[PDB]
Amino acid sequence: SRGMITDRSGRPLAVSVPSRRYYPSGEVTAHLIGFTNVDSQGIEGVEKSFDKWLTGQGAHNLALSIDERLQALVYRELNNAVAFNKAESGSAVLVDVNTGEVLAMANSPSYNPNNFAGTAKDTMRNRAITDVFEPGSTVKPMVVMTALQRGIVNENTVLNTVPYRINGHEIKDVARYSELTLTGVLQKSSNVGVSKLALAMPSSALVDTYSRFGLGKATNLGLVGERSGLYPQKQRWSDIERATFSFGYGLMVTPLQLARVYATIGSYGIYRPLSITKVDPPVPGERVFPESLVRTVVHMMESVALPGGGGVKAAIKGYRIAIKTGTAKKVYINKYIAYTAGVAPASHPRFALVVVINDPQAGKYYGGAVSAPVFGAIMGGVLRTMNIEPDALAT
Amino acid sequence: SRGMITDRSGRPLAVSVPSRRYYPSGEVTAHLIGFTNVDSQGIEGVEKSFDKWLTGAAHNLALSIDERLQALVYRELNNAVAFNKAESGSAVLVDVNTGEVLAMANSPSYNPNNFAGTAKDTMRNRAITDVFEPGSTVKPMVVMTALQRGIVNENTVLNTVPYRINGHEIKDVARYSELTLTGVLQKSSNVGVSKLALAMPSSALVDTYSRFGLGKATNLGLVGERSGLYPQKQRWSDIERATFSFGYGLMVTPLQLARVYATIGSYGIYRPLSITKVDPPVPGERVFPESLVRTVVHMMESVALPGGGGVKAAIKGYRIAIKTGTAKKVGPDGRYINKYIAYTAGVAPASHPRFALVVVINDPQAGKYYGGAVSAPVFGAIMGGVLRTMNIEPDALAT
Ligand SMILES: *C(=O)[C@@H](NC(=O)/C(=N\OC1(C(=O)O)CC1)c1csc(N)n1)C(C)(C)NOS(=O)(=O)O
Ligand SMILES: *C(=O)[C@@H](NC(=O)/C(=N\OC1(C(=O)O)CC1)c1csc(N)n1)C(C)(C)NOS(=O)(=O)O
Repeated sequence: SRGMITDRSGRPLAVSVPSRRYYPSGEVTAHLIGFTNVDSQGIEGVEKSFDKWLTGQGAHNLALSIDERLQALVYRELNNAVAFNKAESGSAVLVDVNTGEVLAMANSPSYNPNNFAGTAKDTMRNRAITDVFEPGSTVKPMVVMTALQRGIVNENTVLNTVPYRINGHEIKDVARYSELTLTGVLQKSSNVGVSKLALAMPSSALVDTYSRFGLGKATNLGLVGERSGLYPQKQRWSDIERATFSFGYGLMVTPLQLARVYATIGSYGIYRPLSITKVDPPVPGERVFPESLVRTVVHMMESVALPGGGGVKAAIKGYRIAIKTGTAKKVYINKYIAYTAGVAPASHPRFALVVVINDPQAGKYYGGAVSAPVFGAIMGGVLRTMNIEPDALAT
Repeated sequence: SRGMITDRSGRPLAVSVPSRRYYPSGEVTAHLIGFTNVDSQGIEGVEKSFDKWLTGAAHNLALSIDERLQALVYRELNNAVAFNKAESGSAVLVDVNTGEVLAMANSPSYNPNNFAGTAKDTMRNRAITDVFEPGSTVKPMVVMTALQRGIVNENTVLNTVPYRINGHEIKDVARYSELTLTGVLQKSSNVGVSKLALAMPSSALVDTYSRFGLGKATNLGLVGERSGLYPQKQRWSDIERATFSFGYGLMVTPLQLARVYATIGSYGIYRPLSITKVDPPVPGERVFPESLVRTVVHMMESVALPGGGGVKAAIKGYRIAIKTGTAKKVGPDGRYINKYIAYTAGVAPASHPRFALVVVINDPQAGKYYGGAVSAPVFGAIMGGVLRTMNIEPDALAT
């Protein structure tokens, strides 16, 4: 008599069979759904967080925000990229930018909850809500928004981007560019450009912006192990600290937290609470940042996926996409977190997606190289499955 | 440098990327497709079988597989193996009209994008390397043979009371004093089929099973493909003749069993199997009279209807003609052991079969083991998925 867990259209994701739980999508949705005791008590995932409701104490089924179609194609691309790259793990989160609904939440490696007794404990725990990594360059769109808002730069400002040092600390870019446009700063992911941008604003500037986009804040899905990251509450910020903050050092985020950042970008500055339950719209959320300013930086982000930008391998024929790649050293070692985060379609964003691939060991590790292809594969599938009409005008 | 392997509609299943081999369906199609070594040479599955073709131009290769069908087959099978705590499972789906293998899946699987140290025994393609005794899945051929020889007619009632011959007990799961010929299949009456077999020469059933391809090579060219264990005895004891009629004394691969049921589905037309896309007309050869097979296919519908052992395979809106099976496994000392193979084999839709499906679950250990309890729900979920995906018009008629 246990409540049946379904996706947002009623597709069964956990069901009692005459009694035993059966999970029809098995390892595709294992971390989110969780599993139960022999007492049919929930001990992981939604099975645990909604156990009282599942027991009927509060018909008592549960329709998640998940779309199983999207969950399956997300898992397929993610799991096989983690294998192909000999990575420790990967996480992918897709969010509806209008509603805050988690449309997909996948991790690799996964396990089969229909028979989990032998699975390694660490494999069982979800990584999209418990793993915390430094976000790296995925914060630079928030840097650019801040600098514009504070009028320290203008839409077409050209920045000098030659490298330099703060107190002996060398600030350099992947490739050397004398100068870059504001767009170019994002397009080439210029640590110099962002660092110079940060150095002309108080230390509080970026600390406010990142929080407004939800970094350092709880995700509030109510899932066990859910994690809020570490976020800097330093009273005084050092010049090196002030500069490395503009490209993802000194704070730590879960994949879910990052997905919410990009859902707030996608909505042009409306912060919406995440949900794992199907949401009946509208959801008002909070206007955390001016729409015109976010709108402008979203357009600048399209250059990341065009020739010349670092995430061009995420390009999808027919659709504008506004993305940002990242690469972060793990804690420092010669092992890396490969990031691609983005919204689509860029003309009117519907979906925010983050792809995080942890410790790729197949010879390649740069975000644009490792997870940008996966972003394009996933988001291309999402756009088709959701009948989104193409975005790119023939030229 | 290396051709692409695709499904029958061009979906990529093995692709070279700048280079390295990548498998977009990963573990879903692992056993069939196989993998390459470091120097991009195939060493398992299609990658090896077609290695020369794939690497003069490097040609792409369109399998008969439909990735949509492969995925839903693997989904049901893999979760059923896990749920049942089974050693393994195999599922094969064959196009009744062409012989094309539309899906071929096993569980447990592995990810060919990183086959690091997965057990050798997880990486072999059990659909073609596992041999099990087919048990009651052979029974439709017994009835066909008995009808052809005129020892029974379509409406004969058989005494199915339990009896012992030469010290061996012949008994049904449930006891029934008598059964129609349809009842014999509906209830899977060892008693009934044993009496049909004993009224015929030993060569009768040996010949029929062979005409449906048992004991014959499957000929896919895949590494490790097996042909089974098939009797070549001149002399048969009465007990051997009887147990042969409920599937003792021979061992088949899941693939071989699927060809049997494809041959049932075509109403007696035997067709070579194919894992490459075929240009559609495949005439095959008639091996048994159409009317007789048609008659037994209708009889087989009772297996999925109230009173039949495979009722849990029922699919709303579609007629299906199936046979369940449960066989004692032969242990490592050559004697039967307390472990089982759970079978369900069948064709759909029963009005005009298009698909043959076999589901084989090896050693379920979660409290159930009979084919009707273990494999039949899996057959139903898979085939219902197949019929919908292929846009088959419902055949069920409201009553
Ligand atoms: C943006 O992510 C930015 N990343 C960095 O500066 C970091 N590491 O880069 C190094 C690497 O070899 O990958 C160490 C040089 C970084 C920030 S926080 C953290 N824990 N590690 C660069 C590399 C400029 N662009 O990354 S990209 O994917 O946009 O190309
Ligand atoms: C048909 O498969 C028939 N099965 C048998 O006679 C066999 N074993 O039956 C036993 C069991 O496991 O229940 C051992 C008593 C058999 C044939 S060949 C082989 N190696 N083992 C029945 C009993 C009718 N199967 O039940 S069914 O409803 O699945 O058809």
